[PDB]
Amino acid sequence: IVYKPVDLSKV
Amino acid sequence: IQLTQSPDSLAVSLGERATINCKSSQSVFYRDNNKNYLAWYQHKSGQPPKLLFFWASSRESGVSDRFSGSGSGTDFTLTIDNLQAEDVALYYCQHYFNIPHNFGQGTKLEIKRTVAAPSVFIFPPSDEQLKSGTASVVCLLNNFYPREAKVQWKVDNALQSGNSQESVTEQDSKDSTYSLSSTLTLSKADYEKHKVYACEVTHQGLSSPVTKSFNR
Amino acid sequence: QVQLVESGPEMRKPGESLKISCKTSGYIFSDYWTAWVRQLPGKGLQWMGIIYSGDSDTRYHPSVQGHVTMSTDSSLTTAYLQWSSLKASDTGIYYCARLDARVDAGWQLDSWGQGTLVTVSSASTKGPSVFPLAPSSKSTSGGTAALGCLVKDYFPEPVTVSWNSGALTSGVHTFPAVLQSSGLYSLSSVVTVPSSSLGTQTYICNVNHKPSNTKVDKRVEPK
Ligand SMILES: [Cl-]
Ligand SMILES: [Cl-]
Repeated sequence: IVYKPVDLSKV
Repeated sequence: IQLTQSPDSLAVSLGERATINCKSSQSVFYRDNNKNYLAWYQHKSGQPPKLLFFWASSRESGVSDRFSGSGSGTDFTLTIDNLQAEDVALYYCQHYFNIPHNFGQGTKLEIKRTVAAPSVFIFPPSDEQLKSGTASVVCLLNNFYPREAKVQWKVDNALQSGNSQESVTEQDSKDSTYSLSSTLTLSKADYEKHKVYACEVTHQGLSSPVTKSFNR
Repeated sequence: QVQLVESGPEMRKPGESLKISCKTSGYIFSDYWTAWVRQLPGKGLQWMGIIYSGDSDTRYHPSVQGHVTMSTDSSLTTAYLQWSSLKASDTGIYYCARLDARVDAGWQLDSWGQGTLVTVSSASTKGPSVFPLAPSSKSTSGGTAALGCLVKDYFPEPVTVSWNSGALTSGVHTFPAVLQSSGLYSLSSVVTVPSSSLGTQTYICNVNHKPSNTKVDKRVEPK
């Protein structure tokens, strides 16, 4: 199980 | 994280509610954002995947009012009310919580309509092909439902075997029918030996076998 | 006009190199990623990975990672997908699509490429022969005439077939390709039309098989 989503918002 | 859709295949009638469910092995709902990292896709024949939903429930611009995104945590649901003929497609849920952004296995949506008998046509081989050395007789079953049709080739009333190839279309987006072509391929030498070339078609819509034929 | 446009169908032998393109136009290229999605035969979609232009940040599916490579040229507004040494098993339709890179926005594929059928085989390319399925009395009934073209003996897929340069479209049935015992594909495309207008209308199939450099415009006269 994993709670942090892998962020991909480079902006 | 893996996605298992349910069902794999589904036949639904024009005007009924179609229900496609999606199940996560883990969980794509991040508690801080109050958002489900998950989308839904439609995939018609001869077109790329069109996006239906994202953030589980939020609808894409131009997507039909009849479509609905719903569910949370592990379990999600696509709901197509008042089913139209154009909705014939493969459907895919997809997460983007973590990498890889896996799609589901795929849910095939078939449309159920009334029984339509085929319009059977036959084409003799072209003079261009006969000069090249082969002879291909195309039989064409045009616009029928349901999917299941049989063809039998008969060269001078004698049942052929081992020398024909057929293919069904995908289901149609306007009138929900299937079409089928069959190609009896012979040599020019063998083709010239026999007179009558017939295509006997069986189908649910037809009460008896319909034979479309010609003389060489 | 948010539009991703990939390269046409490609044919290779096992071992050979290949790079396919994904030309992104009509929006700011730095605002998005560009994903790659393999279409599985029958049913399925494998998310291969993603790539961002300004940062050059690659994230792959752990199975396909190492086997394939991504790259982007920011000047052309294009994304790529390289193969150093192709296997026969690599054969398939390969899509590209944009993923939104702005702050607190969803990473979903809203706009997609048309798709490219990459094919890896030691078998020789062969162009089709296009034979007319002419309208006769044995294809005409109920004020409705059936006609078509027979695209026989080709390799690999795809053949694309339009009618009257894309103008004739309603009532067309381009069938799936059958695989012959010889290894070569065969395919028919037909259309139903009015039998009255067969004298005043010209029907031409535009058979187009990019691997053999075969454009054929075949007029289907009545018999
Ligand atoms: Cl069709
Ligand atoms: Cl015309």
